[PDB]
Amino acid sequence: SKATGTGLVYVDAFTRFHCLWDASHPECPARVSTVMEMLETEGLLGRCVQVEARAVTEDELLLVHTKEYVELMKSTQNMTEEELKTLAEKYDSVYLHPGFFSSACLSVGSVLQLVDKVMTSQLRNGFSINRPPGHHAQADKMNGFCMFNNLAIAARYAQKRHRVQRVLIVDWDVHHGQGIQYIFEEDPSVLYFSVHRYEDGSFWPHLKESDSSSVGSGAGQGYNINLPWNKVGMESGDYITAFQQLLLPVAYEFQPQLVLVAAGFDAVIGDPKGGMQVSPECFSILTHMLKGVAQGRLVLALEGGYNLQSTAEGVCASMRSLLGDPCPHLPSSGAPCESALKSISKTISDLYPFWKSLQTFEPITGLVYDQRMMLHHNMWDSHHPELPQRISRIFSRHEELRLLSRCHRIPARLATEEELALCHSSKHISIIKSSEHMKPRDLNRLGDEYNSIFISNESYTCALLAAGSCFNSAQAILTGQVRNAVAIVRPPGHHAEKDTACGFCFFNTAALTARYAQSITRESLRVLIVDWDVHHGNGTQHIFEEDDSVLYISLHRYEDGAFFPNSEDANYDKVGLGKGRGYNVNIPWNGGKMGDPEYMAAFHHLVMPIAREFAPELVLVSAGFDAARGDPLGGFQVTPEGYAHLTHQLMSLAAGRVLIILEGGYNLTSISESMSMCTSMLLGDSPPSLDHLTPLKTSATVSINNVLRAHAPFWSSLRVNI
Ligand SMILES: CCCCN(Cc1ccc(C(=O)NO)cc1)C(=O)Nc1ccccc1
Ligand SMILES: CCCCN(Cc1ccc(C(=O)NO)cc1)C(=O)Nc1ccccc1
Ligand SMILES: [Cl-]
Ligand SMILES: [K+]
Ligand SMILES: [K+]
Ligand SMILES: [K+]
Ligand SMILES: [K+]
Ligand SMILES: [Zn+2]
Ligand SMILES: [Zn+2]
Repeated sequence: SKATGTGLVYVDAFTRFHCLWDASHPECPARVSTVMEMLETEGLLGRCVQVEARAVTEDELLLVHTKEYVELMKSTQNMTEEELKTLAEKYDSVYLHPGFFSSACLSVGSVLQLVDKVMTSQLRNGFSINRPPGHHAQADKMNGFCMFNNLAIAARYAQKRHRVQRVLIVDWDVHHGQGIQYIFEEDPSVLYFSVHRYEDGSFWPHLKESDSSSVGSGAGQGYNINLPWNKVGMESGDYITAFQQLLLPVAYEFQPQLVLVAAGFDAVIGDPKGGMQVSPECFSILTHMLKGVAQGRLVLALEGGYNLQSTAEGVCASMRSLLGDPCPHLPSSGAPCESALKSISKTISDLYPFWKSLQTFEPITGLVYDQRMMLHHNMWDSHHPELPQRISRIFSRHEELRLLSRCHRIPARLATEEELALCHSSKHISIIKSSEHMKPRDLNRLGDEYNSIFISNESYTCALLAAGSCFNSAQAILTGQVRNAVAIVRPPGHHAEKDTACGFCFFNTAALTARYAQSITRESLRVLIVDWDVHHGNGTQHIFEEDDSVLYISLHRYEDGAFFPNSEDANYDKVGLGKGRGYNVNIPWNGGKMGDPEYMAAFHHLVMPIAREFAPELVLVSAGFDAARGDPLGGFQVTPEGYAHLTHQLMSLAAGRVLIILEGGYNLTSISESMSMCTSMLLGDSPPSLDHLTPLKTSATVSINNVLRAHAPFWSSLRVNI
């Protein structure tokens, strides 16, 4: 959706209650004022839209809590310290203050205010900097510093006031939000996900129902997901793997209309309560991942987090993601630990019968375009699909959708022969160069020496412009002129080999760009090449086959070698050679038409876990749009919204340094709409609606499992297969 702005709720009332009988109490006013001070210091506060708090009404509290409980809580405001202590002692880990009720009402109300702004598209997203927390509060009792269940009320409120059918509650606070679990235990309309320290019940709240076996009951069976950690010192790699392999597949199947986050920061490094080692930066990635599930409709509310600085950094990292700032560099490993893999696998097995998605297992944007690249043409067949108008139609669509004016225009330039020699033989360079002065008879003769190649006197210059345009784009990204970019270029490149032209490709644009990126930074710069063109990029695979500095990932229609380029080199068992073993990932599709379900599943279980463990410094996309719905050559059904979601996933890698390079794509409308959607994502627009992602075709399930088996010894994040 086209909503903009990040809401922030903060009122002085959030500091007007504290523990009267213990000055060392961790749940203190400084928690929220430290967060507010850092947001201001980091320049984040001034970038947010200030949203006023409001007091929750009795009717809204009654959506979750009993009348008797609400009346008892109301009466605490007139109590003495002695009366407050006597009542607090009746609950587990709770204090009371005469200002507690008033602040708790404004704490619930602040979330309802953000829910209103987000559900009416006044804002895209928001964060409530509230205290007291809420996720432990139950229908009739206080618990773990909570009086009212903020998010449980907000979810039921969203359903009643804004006609939301499905709400997803994600709880990344180090403790299990048993309050939320109990309230929605039998409710299929509210999916509750909690990741928490458990240690076989030895960690507070010491509940057997905090285990992965508690999947909900009655109509709500399968709608309660617990991810218990049974070892301390969990890191960002563990949280990110859990979101990739478990939460995202389920969330996409659930299709919520709203995402609510119980945003606790007690899992962050330095928290005295948590015992975990999660970097604050991890929360930027987690927040980014949640933007894709409800078309950006995302509300975060502060839960726990007791190290003042750690909590403030966690809030700042999440806020940066909500505002659309590029994802940060992750300071730790992209690989999960064995204990985390064990917990993720157990949760997957416990929720497996309820979710088809789990049943698979056995910033500035640059734009480059030059109309001169239209000069390359087929003089013998004017209807040949690799049309000059492919690039002009894509460019026109960017102008119609007003994307062009939002981009920084990067000039096209010719690649030099020295730059072509980064990937190609001097013999191949000279043969293509010679075509510039050839008569039509000689151009026909030369084209026939290759597999699927047409040449004109303008072909060599167009191929130099396609390569040079991508080098200028990679240079703009790596020198900080832009964060990411799109290259509307032709002829394509991924079929071109070191010593030969092939399948409409003269020079390997993506391969040359990866080597060029390395020549302007360092030889070992980690480059990820994601090739989503419907055909296997045979040339790219071969160029980097023995290389561990360039990870090549291709998704392609294979059909047991019956589809172009018709070689067994495209099969899943081709994992690379020598030090490059594990750095060549082929995802071959067999048995007809694939679409968004299969592509999203391949990204959740293969592309994203491998890419995150590789930790690229630059992401290149060999973006052919010939797997698109309507393509005359591909026969596939990837929709423009499908491509937008794939682009969105890749943006959390390489601190957002993503270059989208045009490859194939032959339906002019399909490629114009698909590539425009990718640019829209790079620009930071909310991911669009994307329904019906299950069931997958049976043969796609076979393909994904074949890949997992081939790459599991190389990549730990794949060992989620028990
Ligand atoms: C012996 C119990 C171990 C865990 N807890 C309880 C607890 C409950 C909730 C949260 C929380 O993060 N709530 O949002 C943190 C700790 C505590 O240690 N709580 C505590 C209570 C009073 C003073 C200092 C600490
Ligand atoms: C017997 C060959 C079968 C595959 N090919 C060739 C081909 C090569 C490369 C690509 C491609 O997407 N290159 O970027 C697509 C098709 C074709 O079908 N090519 C074709 C040529 C003219 C008109 C219509 C289609
Ligand atoms: Cl020819
Ligand atoms: K939790
Ligand atoms: K539920
Ligand atoms: K491909
Ligand atoms: K490689
Ligand atoms: Zn907590
Ligand atoms: Zn192709």
